[PDB]
Amino acid sequence: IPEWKQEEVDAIVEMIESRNTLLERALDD
Amino acid sequence: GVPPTAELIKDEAGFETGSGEPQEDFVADLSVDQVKQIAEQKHPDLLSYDLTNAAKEVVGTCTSLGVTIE
Amino acid sequence: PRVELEIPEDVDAEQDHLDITVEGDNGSVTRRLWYPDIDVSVDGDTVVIESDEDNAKTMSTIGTFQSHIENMFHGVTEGWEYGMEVFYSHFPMQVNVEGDEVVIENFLGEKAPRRTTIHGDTDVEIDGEELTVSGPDIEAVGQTAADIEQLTRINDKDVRVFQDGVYITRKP
RNA sequence: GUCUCGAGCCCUAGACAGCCGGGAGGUGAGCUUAGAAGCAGCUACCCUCUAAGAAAAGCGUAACAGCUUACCGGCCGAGGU
Ligand SMILES: [Mg+2]
Repeated sequence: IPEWKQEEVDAIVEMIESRNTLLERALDD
Repeated sequence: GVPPTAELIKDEAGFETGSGEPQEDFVADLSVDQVKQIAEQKHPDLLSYDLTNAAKEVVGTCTSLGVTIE
Repeated sequence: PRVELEIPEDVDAEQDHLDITVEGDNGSVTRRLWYPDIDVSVDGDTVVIESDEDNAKTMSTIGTFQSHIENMFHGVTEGWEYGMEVFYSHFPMQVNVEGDEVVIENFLGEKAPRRTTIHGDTDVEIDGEELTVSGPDIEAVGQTAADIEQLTRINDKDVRVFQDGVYITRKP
């Protein structure tokens, strides 16, 4: 689990509140 | 129709030609307010939204010439 | 290893012994797929290529058999086509189809016509300076196209200067 | 060529390869030079937008252009190195 892939999800989720797999990952939670 | 960066620096500095090695040989000097004017002009030439980031691009040519800041 | 190829609706495939025949709207192609302990069979609407052996040499032919079958599928439906362009610098070259062979006259100013027989049910059609080799069997079509280009192969002189000859332009 | 055994690293948060799409602005970096704009040489090699995109890795031109490179995204789907 590369750290950049984790930091990305957090960055995506941060924008949802205010790669396709990472977008979905962020959507899920 | 706004001219390139290199020119505007030589205008508000006093010197024309740069140097063989940048940063290692300081030619001219620019102040805080002097660099703020250059960023005011170039708006379409730069992609930045804020006026803050526009200045960073300009400095990206100055230090690579020999221009200290005060 | 076992590989299953679902045959297209346009296509129908029969098989007896070591020979596989594939038919479609564009025609039929029959091939002999023979290699130690590699069984190729037609299980309804799927062609199966299997073997109990899994060494490098067996796996190689299995991959080869698959492409041969997929190509037969493609050839009996969409067909195979190669495009060729006839180029000449000084002497006007005459390329024509006479029976089951293409004839090239006046190549480099030669009196004697160069020629090559066409393989299988391959069709060669010429539109001025353009030629199009086509048919169901990629083996026969690919060879005919290559044969035409090879027919104008020059060994004796510098090719960078003497470049006349029909060349394969489009490959499927 | 082929068979067998071991170690490291990568991978279904999609690896390796292929194909498709993107490969962007400051500005042709500065110097040098009549000019050299990724790619003659010397030196620097910095920051914007962004999912990426070198002060340019290999060709290319008189110089540009142009073609690919890294780098990012997609299709695919299982091992790859
Ligand atoms: Mg000789």
